[PDB]
Amino acid sequence: GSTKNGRDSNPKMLGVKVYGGQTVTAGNIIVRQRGTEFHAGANVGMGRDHTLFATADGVVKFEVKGQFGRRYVKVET
Amino acid sequence: LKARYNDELKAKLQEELSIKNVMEIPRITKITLNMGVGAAATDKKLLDGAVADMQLIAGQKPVVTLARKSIAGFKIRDGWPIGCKVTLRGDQMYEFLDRLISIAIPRIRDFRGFSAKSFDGRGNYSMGLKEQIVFPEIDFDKIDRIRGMDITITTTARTDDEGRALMRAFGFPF
Amino acid sequence: MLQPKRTKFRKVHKGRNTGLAHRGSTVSFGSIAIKATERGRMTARQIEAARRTISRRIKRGGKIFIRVFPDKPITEKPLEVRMGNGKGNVEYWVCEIKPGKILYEIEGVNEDLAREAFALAAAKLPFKTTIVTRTVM
Amino acid sequence: ANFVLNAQARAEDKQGKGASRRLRRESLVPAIIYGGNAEPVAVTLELRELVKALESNVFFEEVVEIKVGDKVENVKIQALQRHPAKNTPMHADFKRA
Amino acid sequence: EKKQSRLRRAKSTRLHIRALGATRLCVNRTPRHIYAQVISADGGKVLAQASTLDASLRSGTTGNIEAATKVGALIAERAKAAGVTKVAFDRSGFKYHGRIKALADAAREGGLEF
RNA sequence: CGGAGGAGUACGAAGGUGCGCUCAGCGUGGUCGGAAAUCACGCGUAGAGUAUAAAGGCAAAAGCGCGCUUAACUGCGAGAC
RNA sequence: GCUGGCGACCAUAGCAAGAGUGAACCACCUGAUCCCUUCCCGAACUCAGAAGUGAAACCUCUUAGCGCUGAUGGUAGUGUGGGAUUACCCAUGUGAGAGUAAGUCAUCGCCAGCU
Repeated sequence: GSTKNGRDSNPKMLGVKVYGGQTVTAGNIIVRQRGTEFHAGANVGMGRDHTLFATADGVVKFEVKGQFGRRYVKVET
Repeated sequence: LKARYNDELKAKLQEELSIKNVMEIPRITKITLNMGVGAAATDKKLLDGAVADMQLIAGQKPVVTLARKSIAGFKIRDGWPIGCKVTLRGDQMYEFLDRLISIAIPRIRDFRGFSAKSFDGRGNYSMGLKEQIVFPEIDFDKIDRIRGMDITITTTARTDDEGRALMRAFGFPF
Repeated sequence: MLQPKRTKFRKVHKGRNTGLAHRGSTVSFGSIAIKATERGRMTARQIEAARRTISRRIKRGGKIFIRVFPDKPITEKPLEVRMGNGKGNVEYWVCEIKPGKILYEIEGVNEDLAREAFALAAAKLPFKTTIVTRTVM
Repeated sequence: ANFVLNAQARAEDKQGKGASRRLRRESLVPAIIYGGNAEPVAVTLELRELVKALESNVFFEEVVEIKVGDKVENVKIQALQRHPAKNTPMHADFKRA
Repeated sequence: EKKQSRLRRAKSTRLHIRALGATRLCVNRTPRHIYAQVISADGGKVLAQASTLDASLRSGTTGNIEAATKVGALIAERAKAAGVTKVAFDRSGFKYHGRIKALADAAREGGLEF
């Protein structure tokens, strides 16, 4: 006979692009994510596809905050 | 009832139940009269007649009740109304109660039919009235099929004994 | 023949059997237990044969507790078939046995009869066995 | 009174996976004593003595005396770890009584 | 609870003002009194305050539109004294109606732009 | 030619904005309505929902409703994947 | 010392059980004239005053009944070199999860008011 499987989708290259302690410029993308695994803090904007980008020049920092305990990424000038 | 309650009913009820604070006297908060027009989709005008008749009995414009979800056994689904309700508080409810105790009891075929039991246990009383007659409106002419109704009286009574005492003070037949 | 009533997936990966059995090595539902000392695979028919031998020889004078359940399907290609063209079909179910895993417990029978019955049962298993008893600590 | 286990001193160089395996090869069992009014003490015991004590049922309920040099600690057996297959004792936890 | 519902209603506006990082003009209303406070973007400093509990307006009713207008004028004066010119209004979950509109209009007349 | 599922659409509102609201599940009484039809209170808790397969998400809800509307614009575009 | 608002963290901070305050604040409470509100209801939103109370609710004090935090030691795993091949042993570096002893009724800033 034959098999009904044998299909897959092309890769999407998701994940973190700039790690904590690094330097960024305004407009640099920091996180590529399907959902909001990370949220935006100061000087970080969110795109329509949930991408996180930097709106200011500085140093990236990750943190855990809030009652929900969700993770935030921000830029320090 | 109107004033008679405020002037003496809480007074005697306090003297009888022995509650320390003047805020603990049970008070009748609201009464809601509701009914579902089952299988309304079949005809689609019994609901329109029912809203008119229940507006006649109670002087408040009603709100038609929509369902959520759909049941395979029944014909009902979310998007179309299936019942109607109206809630009375303050002057409207107190005059509704006065007209009820005044004329509804004589018209009902069986006196004392209401039962001390069936209380919800939280101080609220549910009653079912059969047929739209036993109320002040036009006669059987110019009015559609006979319809029942449910009346729920929600009060502030903490316990069933307090609620029963409040009904006894009010004058409910049973 | 024990087999799961329902399953999410019909076919599973082969995997690898390693490590020891730190869980399930303690007698907890009876007095005297038979425990494996090496690793391997135990089939449903082997489980049934061992249980039947033990029950017959103890003459249903006590209670047997079975602590192995086959929940891993195994597939084989039918025969006369070349390599490729998808995975094979399920033919039987097995359970992974790690050293230290308890297989059967007996409660309510005397030590001599229980041990002798376990000796009969061991002749049907594909791996070495040993006998243990309840202990305080 | 009933049980006086003779223990040694188990130090930092003797702690760790490699040291523990070496000790068990030399037929010794690492053990820990933890209780109030003092910090935990790591010691080593003899497998034959531990096995002999474990057989008795009163060993679990009675108080035991652990002797390390001049010091004597009155404790009770709190936990025991056994090899899953061979069943040999491997580690012991004692609580000061 | 009514207080919980109002706080839930006000949370979105408070978070948006926090994100925009602008000076905040908060107002609280009770059956007897109305209060206004000006707070910096960081949220740890209070630049100015006004209320009906002050000596000037205590003798009055303190819970009406006239008191709200007086409080608005006073808070605007204190904002001018402190040097704050641009603020973001925060209705704090109350409907922008009645005494709160009166206070906002009084502050706008005083000179705060919002 | 390994193991499992979906796609070749839909929507002038199912878009935008201001405002407002949280699901579902059970325990008690009530009409021809009962396992399951509408309605009151109380308990525990997100298992509801998100046009569609699954994954990652969703309280300032991204879930739900109302009024007004066309940013479902034109010229571009630092910077980055 | 007590109350209200705005902030920093989100259980060592919560749930549950017991107890207390209104002189000031807070809440309930009166009425539906005026502004405004109900897919019907001043029930909620909103306005005018204060008749009464701390009943409900907010706030504050005790605990360990839950929940939560949580060692030491050992065990599993693992990079490099060597040995062996049912997946393990040695040297060196590293080191959980679960469980145990133990701990837990939080804490810190800005503004206004009262005896």
